[PDB]
Amino acid sequence: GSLVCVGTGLQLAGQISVLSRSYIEHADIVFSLLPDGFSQRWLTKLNPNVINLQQFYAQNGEVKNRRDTYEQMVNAILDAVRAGKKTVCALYGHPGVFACVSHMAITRAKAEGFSAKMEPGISAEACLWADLGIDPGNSGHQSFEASQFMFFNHVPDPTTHLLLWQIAIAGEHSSDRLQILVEQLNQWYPLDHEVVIYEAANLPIQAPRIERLPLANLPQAHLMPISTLLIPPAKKLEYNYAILAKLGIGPEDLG
Amino acid sequence: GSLVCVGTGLQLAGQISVLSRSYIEHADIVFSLLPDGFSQRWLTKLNPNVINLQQFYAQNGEVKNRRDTYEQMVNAILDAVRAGKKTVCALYGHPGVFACVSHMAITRAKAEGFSAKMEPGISAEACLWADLGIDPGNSGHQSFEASQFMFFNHVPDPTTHLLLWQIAIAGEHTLTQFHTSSDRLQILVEQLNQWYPLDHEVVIYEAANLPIQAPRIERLPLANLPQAHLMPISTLLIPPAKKLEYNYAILAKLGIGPEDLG
Amino acid sequence: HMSGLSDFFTQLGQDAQLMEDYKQNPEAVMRAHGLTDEQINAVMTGDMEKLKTLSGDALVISHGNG
Amino acid sequence: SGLSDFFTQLGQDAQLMEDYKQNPEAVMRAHGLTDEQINAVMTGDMEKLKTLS
Ligand SMILES: Nc1ncnc2c1ncn2[C@@H]1O[C@H](CSCC[C@H](N)C(=O)O)[C@@H](O)[C@H]1O
Repeated sequence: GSLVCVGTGLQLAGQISVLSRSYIEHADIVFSLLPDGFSQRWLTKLNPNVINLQQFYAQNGEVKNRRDTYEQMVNAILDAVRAGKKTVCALYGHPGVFACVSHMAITRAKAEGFSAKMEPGISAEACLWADLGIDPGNSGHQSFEASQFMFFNHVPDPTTHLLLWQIAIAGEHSSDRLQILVEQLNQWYPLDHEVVIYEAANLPIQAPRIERLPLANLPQAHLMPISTLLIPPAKKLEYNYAILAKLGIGPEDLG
Repeated sequence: GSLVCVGTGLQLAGQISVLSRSYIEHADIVFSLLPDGFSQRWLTKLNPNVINLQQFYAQNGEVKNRRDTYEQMVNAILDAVRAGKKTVCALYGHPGVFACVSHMAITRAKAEGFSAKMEPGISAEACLWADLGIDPGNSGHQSFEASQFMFFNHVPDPTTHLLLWQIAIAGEHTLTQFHTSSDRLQILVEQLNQWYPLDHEVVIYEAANLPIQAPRIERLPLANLPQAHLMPISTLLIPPAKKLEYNYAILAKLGIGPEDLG
Repeated sequence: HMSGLSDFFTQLGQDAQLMEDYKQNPEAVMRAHGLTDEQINAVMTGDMEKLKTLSGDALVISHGNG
Repeated sequence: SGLSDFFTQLGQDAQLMEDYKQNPEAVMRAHGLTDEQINAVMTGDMEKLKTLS
């Protein structure tokens, strides 16, 4: 058997790649880790042989560790592959982005000598660029998981568009934690620096959340799991006179 | 008149979104910028009324500032919109990732009171994560245009993944050529060597454009970059050079210590 | 043949069933879609430039000067 | 299904999207959404939607 992990993108039905959809259609068995019921209903109609891995999560208010549950999910996927089934895993967004189970399953499938691959899909970040009309290449781009940004030393380049993901759980090992994030960011960004809270739309009738507000107000904003923080540049680009010199040119030579 | 900008991804046929494909099919006219002739054919069978934006690039020998090329592309798109055509601009990859033509056209259409929007697509970066087995969400990641990295003051975080786009024209200041030189690349190496050792392993990545093609994943020491064979389509991945460092200041505020990081 | 090549690559790019069949038996699948000997050789050697010849035939859309 | 089927069609079909954006209420009713559902969409109340189908 074999394994292919695909993503659905963010938008229902419409944002999945043509090939990725085809993979689901023609699969012997599909393991789904989809967020909502519209997504689930849609998948079931592509292929009736669907196993919802969400079932492996805690049920009836039982206690269950993430790492144990991921292991069960992965083991369930691999069992299908071992049995000889053309197995497809359908994840949300891009299947290798904020997704340990895909990576783990593919890793384990390879190690056991099975064919296994990841198909790219449209991530929340891809949606952000389109919705806000921003090119990451315009002044550069940096993305961090918000908690990682707080726990470890990651000095941003303030000429870039800075993205902080999973802002809703920033600093979890609350307005208190977000206030700490504000003070951190205030090293490089003024408190009245306009930032944007972004949430990609998941339904075609649904507008994306694009809330502009001063940095200082972030602690008092309502956040969801999908919320992301965009921090636009605080400084214009400035010439690297040293490197230009080495190149034997000046700012005037830039076409 | 209206404008929708869509991407087609990197792979032939299969990497376009279902909705994006629909947009192309229903369009009055499509302006395209695609990787190759197979893609062009595929597009034409989707919608035969295609204007190839390739034509606006400098022809053999001609000296042309790409600012002009992009300006003429945008203008061509807007002429369709202004004439009352339901216009689709179909760009390879993601129409708004290291691509100005779409953002420009949308901005202009809006300014003139037309309906305009961009649909996200699969970028070379999305492909890179998949092919290399990296989760960029958890690890973090950074992107810069190589030339912009050289000409302007950018400071990378050497603890997280660093992508340099358009490495094949790194340092080409005129915007009239479509390749750089070993000596330009050498200067980039020297610049990078502030943070990255000369023997640091880097990766020249090229996503496959055809389904029978393997991606290029060439691992080499950074010092060797100036001798490498680069394509316009090449991207440079520079993995972390330094190990993560504790944000003691912020940890203390959260009331936790390095020991608690789990 | 030139058209047939293009049509094969197009189907292969979009069709998961054909894709999985291809990966199992590349040559056999290619022959069953009417590809010639030298088309198949070019695929197997990974000679992309030959393929473009057999079908019969600048990608920067950004700058960094500001 | 209904709401699901509609949302599925809308999200995949550019022509339906076109029709939708010109007259959302009419297109939604044409596809058998209820006054409550239609209202949830036009108000942007994603929560109430979840609790409808
Ligand atoms: N197949 C591919 N593999 C790797 N990088 C690629 C690529 N195609 C484009 N790129 C990157 O993109 C640059 C061209 S700019 C076009 C970007 C395109 N819209 C996208 O979303 O990918 C190249 O110089 C390279 O840095």
